[PDB]
Amino acid sequence: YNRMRAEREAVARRHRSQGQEEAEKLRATADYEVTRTLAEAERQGRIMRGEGDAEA
Amino acid sequence: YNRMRAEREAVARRHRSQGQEEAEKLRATADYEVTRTLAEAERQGRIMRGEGDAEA
Amino acid sequence: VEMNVQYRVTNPEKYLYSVTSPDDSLRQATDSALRGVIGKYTMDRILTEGRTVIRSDTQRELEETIRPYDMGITLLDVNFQAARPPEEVKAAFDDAIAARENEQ
Amino acid sequence: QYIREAEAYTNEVQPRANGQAQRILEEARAYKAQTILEAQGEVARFAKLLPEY
Repeated sequence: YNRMRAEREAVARRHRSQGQEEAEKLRATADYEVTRTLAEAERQGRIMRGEGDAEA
Repeated sequence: YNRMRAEREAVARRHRSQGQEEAEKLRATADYEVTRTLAEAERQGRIMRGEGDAEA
Repeated sequence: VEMNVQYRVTNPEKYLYSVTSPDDSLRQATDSALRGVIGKYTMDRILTEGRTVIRSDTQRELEETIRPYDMGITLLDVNFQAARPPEEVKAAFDDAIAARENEQ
Repeated sequence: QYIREAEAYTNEVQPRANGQAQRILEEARAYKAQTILEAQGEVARFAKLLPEY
């Protein structure tokens, strides 16, 4: 009895493993996109500040 | 049951965030205008303080 | 999903000397017809168009299925007294539906 | 369920980043107007004091 139970419990665990794996794989790329979006605006702001300094 | 619940709460919080986005978007213009008008006022004040100092 | 039926007897002798205990046959075949209609359509569609698309089909299927039994009754119609498709366990789309107004 | 939750997290984390980006850009724009108006004020104030000297 215990043998059979352990076997199919292991099956269930491996399924849940692939699930969680794909979960973090997507979560990482989300944060990548966030950081790129912030960096672009940082560049733009630096440009504008430089223009103001030149005029002054 | 729980699967349904998860999908449904996900849609709800999606609408939450979608509104809050342009909600926060719109405040930047107001802050820009208030800063600009205060800067103009400061310019005029400096000009006429200079008048006073020169005559003194 | 829930519904309701109205029925009428034309030929009494078929109502007597045929399949016995009429309300048993009526109700206990209507359930099967209701399953037959409700099956094929998706959850959202059942939520939205519960009063047009499904009811005529349940009419046709129930009228068809009562035919071979050769009992004597003629259907008035079927109506939609109430609709409560979200299950009672988690009827908490009130948040999901109040979300749009809270967003606006 | 895990897959759906994960794929939902993207659209609930990214628009906030867009909002922050617009806030940053607007503040950057405001800085320029402030500094140029202040510079004009300072130059005009000094130009009148010099002939008093």
